[PDB]
Amino acid sequence: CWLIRGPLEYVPSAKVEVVEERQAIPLDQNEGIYVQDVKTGKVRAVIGSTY
Amino acid sequence: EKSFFLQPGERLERGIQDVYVLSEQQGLLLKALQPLEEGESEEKVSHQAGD
Repeated sequence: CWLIRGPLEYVPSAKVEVVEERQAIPLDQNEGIYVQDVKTGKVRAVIGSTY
Repeated sequence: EKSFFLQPGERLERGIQDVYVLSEQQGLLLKALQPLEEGESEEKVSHQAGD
Protein backbone atom coordinates (compact mmCIF):
# COMPACT_ATOMS: atom_id res chain seq x y z
CA CYS A 1 0.00 0.00 0.00
CA TRP A 2 0.95 3.62 -0.76
CA LEU A 3 -0.72 7.02 -0.86
CA ILE A 4 -1.65 9.63 -3.44
CA ARG A 5 -2.48 13.29 -2.71
CA GLY A 6 -2.32 16.56 -4.61
CA PRO A 7 -4.72 18.30 -7.00
CA LEU A 8 -6.05 15.14 -8.68
CA GLU A 9 -9.34 13.30 -9.14
CA TYR A 10 -9.12 9.54 -8.57
CA VAL A 11 -11.09 6.38 -9.39
CA PRO A 12 -9.86 3.48 -7.26
CA SER A 13 -8.77 0.74 -9.65
CA ALA A 14 -10.38 -2.66 -9.92
CA LYS A 15 -7.42 -3.97 -7.89
CA VAL A 16 -6.78 -1.18 -5.37
CA GLU A 17 -8.62 -0.54 -2.11
CA VAL A 18 -8.94 2.91 -0.53
CA VAL A 19 -7.82 2.25 3.07
CA GLU A 20 -7.62 5.68 4.68
CA GLU A 21 -9.00 9.00 3.55
CA ARG A 22 -6.22 11.23 4.80
CA GLN A 23 -6.24 14.95 5.53
CA ALA A 24 -3.00 16.76 6.18
CA ILE A 25 -2.31 18.58 9.47
CA PRO A 26 -1.66 22.30 9.27
CA LEU A 27 1.27 23.17 11.48
CA ASP A 28 2.32 26.63 12.65
CA GLN A 29 5.73 28.00 11.87
CA ASN A 30 6.43 26.94 15.39
CA GLU A 31 4.36 23.84 16.11
CA GLY A 32 4.15 20.23 15.01
CA ILE A 33 3.29 16.57 15.55
CA TYR A 34 5.18 13.33 16.23
CA VAL A 35 4.96 10.75 13.46
CA GLN A 36 6.19 7.18 13.65
CA ASP A 37 7.48 5.31 10.64
CA VAL A 38 5.88 1.88 10.98
CA LYS A 39 8.53 0.50 8.59
CA THR A 40 11.49 1.96 10.49
CA GLY A 41 9.95 2.21 13.97
CA LYS A 42 11.62 5.57 13.80
CA VAL A 43 9.56 8.15 15.71
CA ARG A 44 10.37 11.77 14.96
CA ALA A 45 8.98 15.27 15.42
CA VAL A 46 7.67 16.95 12.31
CA ILE A 47 7.37 20.68 12.95
CA GLY A 48 7.25 24.01 11.09
CA SER A 49 5.23 23.58 7.91
CA THR A 50 1.92 21.80 7.36
CA TYR A 51 2.49 18.08 7.01
CA GLU B 1 -10.48 -16.28 -11.64
CA LYS B 2 -12.51 -19.46 -12.13
CA SER B 3 -16.10 -20.62 -12.38
CA PHE B 4 -16.23 -24.12 -11.15
CA PHE B 5 -18.72 -26.91 -11.52
CA LEU B 6 -17.82 -29.16 -8.62
CA GLN B 7 -17.95 -32.62 -10.13
CA PRO B 8 -19.94 -35.38 -8.42
CA GLY B 9 -18.34 -36.34 -5.11
CA GLU B 10 -16.23 -33.17 -4.79
CA ARG B 11 -16.53 -30.98 -1.69
CA LEU B 12 -15.17 -27.58 -0.70
CA GLU B 13 -13.01 -28.05 2.39
CA ARG B 14 -13.56 -24.47 3.53
CA GLY B 15 -15.99 -23.13 0.92
CA ILE B 16 -14.51 -20.14 -0.91
CA GLN B 17 -11.61 -18.73 1.10
CA ASP B 18 -9.83 -15.49 0.13
CA VAL B 19 -6.16 -15.41 -0.82
CA TYR B 20 -3.91 -14.21 1.95
CA VAL B 21 -2.38 -10.94 1.00
CA LEU B 22 0.22 -10.17 3.64
CA SER B 23 0.74 -6.84 5.44
CA GLU B 24 3.15 -5.41 2.83
CA GLN B 25 5.75 -4.40 5.33
CA GLN B 26 4.91 -6.13 8.56
CA GLY B 27 2.46 -8.95 7.94
CA LEU B 28 3.74 -12.47 8.21
CA LEU B 29 2.50 -16.09 7.91
CA LEU B 30 4.17 -18.97 9.71
CA LYS B 31 3.45 -22.38 8.28
CA ALA B 32 4.33 -26.03 9.06
CA LEU B 33 3.93 -28.77 6.49
CA GLN B 34 2.17 -32.13 6.85
CA PRO B 35 4.36 -33.89 4.21
CA LEU B 36 7.90 -33.32 2.90
CA GLU B 37 7.95 -31.30 -0.40
CA GLU B 38 10.82 -29.97 -2.61
CA GLY B 39 10.80 -26.81 -4.78
CA GLU B 40 7.03 -27.15 -4.31
CA SER B 41 6.07 -23.80 -2.77
CA GLU B 42 6.13 -20.55 -4.82
CA GLU B 43 9.65 -20.06 -3.36
CA LYS B 44 11.06 -23.14 -5.18
CA VAL B 45 12.66 -23.97 -1.82
CA SER B 46 12.39 -27.46 -0.35
CA HIS B 47 11.08 -28.09 3.17
CA GLN B 48 11.25 -31.27 5.22
CA ALA B 49 8.09 -32.64 6.79
CA GLY B 50 7.28 -30.55 9.85
CA ASP B 51 10.06 -28.10 8.87
